[PDB]
Amino acid sequence: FNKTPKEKFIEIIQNGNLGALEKVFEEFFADHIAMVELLEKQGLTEMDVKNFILENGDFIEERQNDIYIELGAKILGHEG
Amino acid sequence: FNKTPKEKFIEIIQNGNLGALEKVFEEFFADHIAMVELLEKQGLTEMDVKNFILENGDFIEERQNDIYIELGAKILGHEG
Repeated sequence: FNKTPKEKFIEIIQNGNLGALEKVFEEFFADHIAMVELLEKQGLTEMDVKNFILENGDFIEERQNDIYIELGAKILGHEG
Repeated sequence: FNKTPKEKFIEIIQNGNLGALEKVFEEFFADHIAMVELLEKQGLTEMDVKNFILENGDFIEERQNDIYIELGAKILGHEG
């Protein structure tokens, strides 16, 4: 209302209990790690990742909001 | 000392100021998003990602600690 999806996600993180946050971050990080391994196995690098970001700013901004929403809902619901 | 890297990262998130957290999460999420796009462009899917996780548990646990450390140091230092 008086907050962006970003601002609301941060507030959710700041006020989350340990169990809820650990469950959500563990799985998100596991995803991250797995994607790095799958990309390297493909011969793709961190540089290709950063350049994708630098060249697709509108795409990135849109998905960032969806991620703020998704992860916040998981935390407030105690999910994974 | 009396805390795991996981416990210390969570404490860091919980006590972080808005600017510090937003900067660190924005870039981490941007990375995430970019890696999803690069994997799909390769014809790799979310299912391949989850199965990687399920079959490489020791690898995942080790990297998760490194991520807890890395992101916490960025937040406590106000970095990106």
